[PDB]
Order: sequence, then structure tokens, then C-alpha cells
Amino acid sequence: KKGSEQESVKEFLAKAKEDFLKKWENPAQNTAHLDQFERIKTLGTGSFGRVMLVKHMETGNHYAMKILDKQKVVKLKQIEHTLNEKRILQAVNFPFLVKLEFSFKDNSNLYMVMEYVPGGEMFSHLRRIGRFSEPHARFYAAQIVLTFEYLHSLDLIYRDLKPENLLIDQQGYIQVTDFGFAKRVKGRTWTLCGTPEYLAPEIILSKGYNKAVDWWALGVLIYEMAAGYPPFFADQPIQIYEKIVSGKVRFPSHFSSDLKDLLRNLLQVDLTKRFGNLKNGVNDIKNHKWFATTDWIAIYQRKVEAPFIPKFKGPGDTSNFDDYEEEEIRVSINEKCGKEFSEF
Amino acid sequence: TTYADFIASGRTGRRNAI
Ligand SMILES: c1nc(N2CCC3(CCCNC3)CC2)c2nc[nH]c2n1
Repeated sequence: KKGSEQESVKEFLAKAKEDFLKKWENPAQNTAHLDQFERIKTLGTGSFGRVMLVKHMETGNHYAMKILDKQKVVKLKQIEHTLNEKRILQAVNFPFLVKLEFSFKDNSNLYMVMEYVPGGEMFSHLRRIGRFSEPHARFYAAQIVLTFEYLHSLDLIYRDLKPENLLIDQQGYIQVTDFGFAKRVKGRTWTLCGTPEYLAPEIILSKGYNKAVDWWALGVLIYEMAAGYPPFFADQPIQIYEKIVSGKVRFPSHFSSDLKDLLRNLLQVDLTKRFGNLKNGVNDIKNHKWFATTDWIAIYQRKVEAPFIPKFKGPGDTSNFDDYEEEEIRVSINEKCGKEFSEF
Repeated sequence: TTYADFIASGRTGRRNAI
């Protein structure tokens, strides 16, 4: 069970935690200004606001800029979640986590300037193709496993895993982009947050929960990638919650024996039995039969040939993204919610 | 089929967080 490989992982994670804590305790703040970027096109939207493709004039580099309206964040009671999002993203460093390059704020908005991931959302490719073959889903799943091992070792819980929040880079690798619900917490937490299809039973049942919710969400992701549909779906969220808590899951007939076995252990209502939550931690997942062909080091090093490479017309191309309604940014002459977002 | 039921559902588009 315990080997030199696990010892090298432990050592790598200890140094990664040293790097994280320095940035966590002393966050980067006010590293650019809105006027340093040319706003091109909206890549996505949320209740949070919008993410736009931008060009940094000084370098000619393209970036994705998230714009959050401070008044809307306050009305939606997302102040603490927004402060968590930026404090965490500026402090993390892993090959499958999008990099935050700059952050700043003005009278009206908060801004996060991140690397632009041009391949589009996994959601877009998954819905268009229908489903991914088991080796295709395994390649993406392996990246999430490593990412969660890294995040959890830093006492971070992710809480928003889904194809809509995973982007495909130029090399066909995953970039986790959405940290709106990420939280640094040592004990248990209670916030009702996430997406209906991805919620662990303990979240629905209003129990104190922990990082085991991310392992249940990985089970949902793997199922959705391999089936083309989620394990729990219905027209209304209440019907989805009834299915999640029931203790019943059905697998397509094309799912391999190893895939169903892994999913039964991830989509496990019983926390004393859920993979990722046992004495052996992440190793119950990494060493599962479905992952036998996975070379964890080669994935981390990005040496594995991706099963799918997105089409790239050139720099600034957004063909891999849907079109969204555009709206001009308005900066008030009066500072809004200054005290609430002082640390941003 | 389960796929046809999923495709005919109102939850095949981008899903909002709760
Ligand atoms: C391209 N697009 C991004 N978007 C923000 C995330 C989003 C929109 C909000 C929900 N999750 C997917 C797609 C667009 C990026 N966020 C960071 N880098 C990005 N590169």
C-alpha cells in the first residue's frame, strides 16, 4: 500500500503548502487597472456577472477577465464567497488550475484577469459529441483526481465541479476555472451551495459536510462524461434531490465492470464507505482497476497525448465558445460597497 | 431510452448553481 511514490507525493505537497500559505497570508492586490485592457467579447456569464476575452495592451497577451458588480454580490449575499474566490485563486499553483494574472477593483466592480483557455467548456464538447469513450473520460478524470488531491491537502474544498466549469486548453488538458464556492476550512462546513445534479446527499440533508462532497461530485462527473447524461436527472431540482438521497443509481449497459465499481464507491451515500474519504484517502481512487492504465506522473507532467485537441484559428479566436449578449461597463462616480470588499 | 429522456428534459443546457 505505502510506497516510495506516495512518499514523493507527500514531499511535493508539503512544499506546495509552503508556497500556498505565503500567498494565502499575504494576498496580491491591485495589480492592474481596467484601462490596461481592451474588452473584446463575452465568453460566459453568471449571477456573479460576466467573463470577457480581453487584450492586455502592454504585452499583446489575451486574457479572460471576470467582472463582478459589487452591489449584485452584496444583494446575493456572496461577499464572503467572492473574497474566498480571489484569495484562494491568487494563492494556488497546479497544472490544471487556471492562473490568476491580475486583480483590481473600481467604484462599481471587482475584476479578476486570468489566463484565457481557448478550447471552450467541456460542457460544449460533451453535449455536442453525446458522450466520451471510457479512455477519453479517464484522461479528464485523472486530472480532477490530482487537482482535488492538491486542493484538499491545502484544506480547500472546491464545491462546484461540473463540465460547465472545466475548460479545454490548446493541448487538450483541463483547466478548472470557477472558484466561486471554494473555501479554506479545517472542520466541517454547512453552506447549501453547488449545482443540483452534483450535490452530495449530506449537502441536501443539511448536515455539516467536508471534502468528501468533492469525491461524490467526481463520481457524478465521471458518470456524466461516460454516459452523456447525469446519474440523477429530472425536470425540477426537488425531483433530482429525491433521486440523490434514495440510495439508487443505474448504469448504462456499455459501462465497463471497473467503471461501475469505481462509481459505486464514489456515489456512496455512506461516508464510512465513500472512496476518497477512507483511511487510504485518494489512494483508494488512484489504485482502482479503472485507473490501472493511468500513469499519474505522466498526466501531471502533461506528457500524455490528449484524446481531443480543440480547433484553434489563431490568438483571440473564440469559436469554441457560444455567443452572449454584450453590455457596456459603467463605472459609477461614487464608490460602492467599499468596506465589504476592502481586502479584494 | 434514458438518453432520449435526458435530451427531451429541460436540463440539457448550462446549469445554474443553487
Ligand atoms: C476562458 N473562458 C473562461 N470563462 C469563465 C468561466 C466560464 C463561464 C462561467 C461558468 N464556467 C465557465 C466560461 C468562460 C475563463 N476563466 C478563466 N479563464 C478562462 N478562459
